[PDB]
This record gives sequence, structure tokens and C-alpha cells, in this order.
Amino acid sequence: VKPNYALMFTLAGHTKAVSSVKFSPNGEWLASSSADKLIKIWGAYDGKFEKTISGHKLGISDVAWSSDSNLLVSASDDKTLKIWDVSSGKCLKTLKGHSNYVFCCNFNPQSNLIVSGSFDESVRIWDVKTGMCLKTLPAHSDPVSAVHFNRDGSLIVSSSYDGLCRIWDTASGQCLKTLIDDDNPPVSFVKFSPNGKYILAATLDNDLKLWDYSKGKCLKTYTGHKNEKYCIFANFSVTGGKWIVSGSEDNMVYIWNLQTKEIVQKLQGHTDVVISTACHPTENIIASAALENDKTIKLWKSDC
Amino acid sequence: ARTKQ
Repeated sequence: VKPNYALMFTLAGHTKAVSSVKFSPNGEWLASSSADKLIKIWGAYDGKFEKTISGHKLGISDVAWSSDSNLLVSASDDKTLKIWDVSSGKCLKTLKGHSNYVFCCNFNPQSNLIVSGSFDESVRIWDVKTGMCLKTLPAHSDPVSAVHFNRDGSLIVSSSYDGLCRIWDTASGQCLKTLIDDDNPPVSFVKFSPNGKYILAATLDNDLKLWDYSKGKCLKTYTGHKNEKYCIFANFSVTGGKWIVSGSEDNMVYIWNLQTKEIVQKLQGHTDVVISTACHPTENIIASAALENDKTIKLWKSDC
Repeated sequence: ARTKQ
């Protein structure tokens, strides 16, 4: 098996490089954030523009959905994160505390908490209801590239340019594990596997790795793409065959066989670094977005 | 700013 993703649509609208694309949990929406300071909502199946949500003062590096597809959180260079009511498009709260760019964000499964990572080298945990910061973790010694809750919310994983990936206990904020990748190259992205037993990390040495964090063992490696400059999102595609999906600095989307580590398909079309990709929660659909010379978003569909 | 290196 090799998926056969083909272009569905090209979503244009952003005036600057797109930074992140995410599918809502119920699967009917695609939310995008851009260096143009805007967030746009699109129809996941028709690729139809739905609305623009604005408010941030500077570019936005990331956006995440709440478990009920009703809320959206964004991380911006203006040093804040913003919680948005998706249907009205208005800003419910502005999370303040970070002393530099906020680079990444995510709701926990319960969606009562928000975790953020910033260039200030800290990871903060916020209360969604009040917009207050509950904890500030002295997580790394360099910018934090990614933050992610595991499936039960008890854990948080963070990656950093300091070359480390750390597992944190959500309730206490204490570090449970620090992982080293021998040469310790900058970690540009990390995320738990759907079942929560693994961690997929991207390092700026053109390499992706699946780790059993508990054992500190590398089970698989995915290479062949180009990644030594930007923090490119990576995904687990489990709707059909089990694949590993990721953007690449050579303008293509890479799809690997998760078990054999074999490249099963490269999607062509974008005209600049594919900085972000997302996998639809129920259908074999992929959303990809590129930088400045492209600024478009593409929806791909496969029989898988 | 993820869009910048």
C-alpha cells in the first residue's frame, strides 16, 4: 500500500507566509494562522473560506482547537496567546506573561488548560476559563519549539533549540524525563503518538525520530526530506494506512510508511517551504501550507 | 514568526 493523495483545493487569502494549519476535532473546519497576524477558518471538505479572525498585533506562529471545536487558541510574536470563540470570531481572552514570542500552543484533552512555549525559554500552563497563568516552567535553555499534552492530559512534552525533549507532569510541573539525541541538534518539533506511548521529534539535521520516551529508545527514523532551518510540523496519519506526514524545505510534502520508514509519496505543488501539514481526524485528507513565495494552503485527498 | 528562520 501507498496512499495516492491528489490535490483537492488550493486555499488563497493570507497576505504573508502561512505558519500553521489545523483540522477542528469534528472535522469540518481547517484553521490557519499567518505572519499576516490573521486566523482564517475554511471548510475542510469544500475548501470554502468561512471567516477571518483578527486581533493580534504581530505575526502568529501557531493555533490549536479545543476538544469541542468551539474554541481556538493562538500564539503570537506580540508575546500573547489569544482564546477565540470560533463562531463569533471575537477574542474571549488574552493570555499575558511570556516575555518574548509565543511560538506554540495546545489545549489539553479536557480543554480547561492551555500549554504554551515561547522564545523566553519557558513553558506556561494557563487556565482557559480565567485566562490566568497557573504555572511557568523553566523548561529549556533556548526557545521552545513545541508543546503538547498526551491523551489523558497528565503529561506535557516540550522540544527546544537546546537539543532537548522533556516530559513534564501536568499537575505538579515537575520534569519526569529529559531525552538526548546524541549530537543534541536543535529540536524543531515534538508530539505524542495517538496512544501516548511514543514521541515524534524533528531535529534540524534533516531528521525525524519516533521515541519510546519511557525507555529512551529510538524505534524509527524518517529521513530524505529537507529540514535544517524551520520548525516544521509533523503528523501521524492513522485514518487509512499508518503514515508519518511532514512538510519539507524543498517545497514538498513527505509521507513515510510508519513501520518500514520508507517514503511512500511526495506531494508536489507548493512553491516554497511547506511549513505545516495536518491530518484530517476521520478522512484521508491532508492540509499543507507554505511560506512567503507561496502563502497558499492545499488540501489533498487519498483513497489511502 | 515560525515563518522566519
